[PDB]
Amino acid sequence: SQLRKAIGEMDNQVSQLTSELKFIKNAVAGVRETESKIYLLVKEEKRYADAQLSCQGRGGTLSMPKDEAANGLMAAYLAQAGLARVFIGINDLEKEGAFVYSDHSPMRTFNKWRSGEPNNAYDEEDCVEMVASGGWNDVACHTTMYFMCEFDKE
Amino acid sequence: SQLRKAIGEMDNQVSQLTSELKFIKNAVAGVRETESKIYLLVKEEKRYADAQLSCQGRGGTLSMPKDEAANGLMAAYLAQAGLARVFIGINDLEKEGAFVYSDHSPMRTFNKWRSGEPNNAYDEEDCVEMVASGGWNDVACHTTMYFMCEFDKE
Amino acid sequence: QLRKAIGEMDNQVSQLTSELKFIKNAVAGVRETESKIYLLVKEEKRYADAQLSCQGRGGTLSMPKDEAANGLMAAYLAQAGLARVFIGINDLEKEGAFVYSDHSPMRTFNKWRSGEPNNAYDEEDCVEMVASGGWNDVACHTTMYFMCEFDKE
Ligand SMILES: [Ca+2]
Ligand SMILES: [Ca+2]
Ligand SMILES: [Ca+2]
Ligand SMILES: [Ca+2]
Ligand SMILES: [Ca+2]
Ligand SMILES: [Ca+2]
Ligand SMILES: [Ca+2]
Ligand SMILES: [Ca+2]
Ligand SMILES: [Ca+2]
Ligand SMILES: [Cl-]
Repeated sequence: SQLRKAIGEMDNQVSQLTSELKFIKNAVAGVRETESKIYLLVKEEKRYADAQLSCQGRGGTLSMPKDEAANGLMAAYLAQAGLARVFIGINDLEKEGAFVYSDHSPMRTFNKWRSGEPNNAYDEEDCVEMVASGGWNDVACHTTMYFMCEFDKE
Repeated sequence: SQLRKAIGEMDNQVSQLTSELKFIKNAVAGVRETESKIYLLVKEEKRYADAQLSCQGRGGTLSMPKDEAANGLMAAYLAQAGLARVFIGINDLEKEGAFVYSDHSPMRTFNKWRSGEPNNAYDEEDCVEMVASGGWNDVACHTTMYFMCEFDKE
Repeated sequence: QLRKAIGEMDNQVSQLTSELKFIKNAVAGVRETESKIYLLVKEEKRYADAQLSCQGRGGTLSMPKDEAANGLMAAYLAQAGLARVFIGINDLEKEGAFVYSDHSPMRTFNKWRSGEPNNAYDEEDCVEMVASGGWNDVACHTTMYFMCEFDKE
């Protein structure tokens, strides 16, 4: 009816917001999302401690590739941005050789360590980076680089 | 019934956009918001004149802490972002010692001047910075640093 | 009662539109005409990679086909403090015959800088825009920032 004219504009209005929001989310912010989690590449060079705080400030933590799918998405995300490396949510700060995720959940069978890694170079590497290939590498926590945050859609 | 379905689907859609828009504002853009104002930290080093112009171009002005609540929000904002200092919307450009806000409104009883400030060091300091503590300090206007914009929701 | 609910839904939608407007303009710093949206991507890439990146977001390298579009892009560049960016013009497949990223032919309107295009050393088949807004042909293997254009359709 006559309200449908006003309402009909609203179907278009709501539809328009959906399209533009998609644009902002994808084309502008360049964010990645699965069915349960959202991933965000933050292009600010920080050390591991500051990177984790930044992720927590946004309501998440450093990305935690616990399976093949998550790691692959993160790798593709890295590739398209033309980045060589980012911090991720893996470390062995609390006990050398004993790696855990940022949520303190234990490391498991799945991993993407590059050959020879983790090697704890110079006995000063307790944090983990992901390279464009998707592989993992332990590095010094005082190292400065970009990082990626993970958000649970809960 | 189909009309009830379409309406219910549009309702979920509107709810989804509300949630996604909220995520972008907080997790991605990292903006701070009260009931009347929005605050945006711009991480581009500029001089005071350019900072104000940039804020005006976005439809706002350099932040104006006119009460303790606003100053506290801005201070926490700086802290969480890991910044040491930012330009804010306070100056005494037109008359030495006569400080005004970016909207040309006069300085009042409330202030957060650090001890000894404003001191007009070397008679060359007519702009104002906020440090991580929340305190104010006058500095040279040709100084380059990050800045914070304020937007009126009406 | 139904008209009240409709009006209430209108306020919610208008509010969402307003907040979306704020993010798009005040934060992202995107530029927009009545038909197109422009986005400055600050990642140094070569022309082929820049174009691929633009299509990956659902658009293409900017195509200033009139004075208004070209002026907007220039102001965008000025505001971003950039000296140069890749844009959607080239003569890769045929020398001297420049086309836009949509394969549309070159026309009367242009913003070539004085003396351009010169095809310097026979290795310049792509186009950059400088801060003034002028165009200059350059080598496609050059690496620089670029600007993407999106159709509101
Ligand atoms: Ca160690
Ligand atoms: Ca170690
Ligand atoms: Ca290593
Ligand atoms: Ca003075
Ligand atoms: Ca002074
Ligand atoms: Ca001072
Ligand atoms: Ca050629
Ligand atoms: Ca040529
Ligand atoms: Ca040339
Ligand atoms: Cl370390």
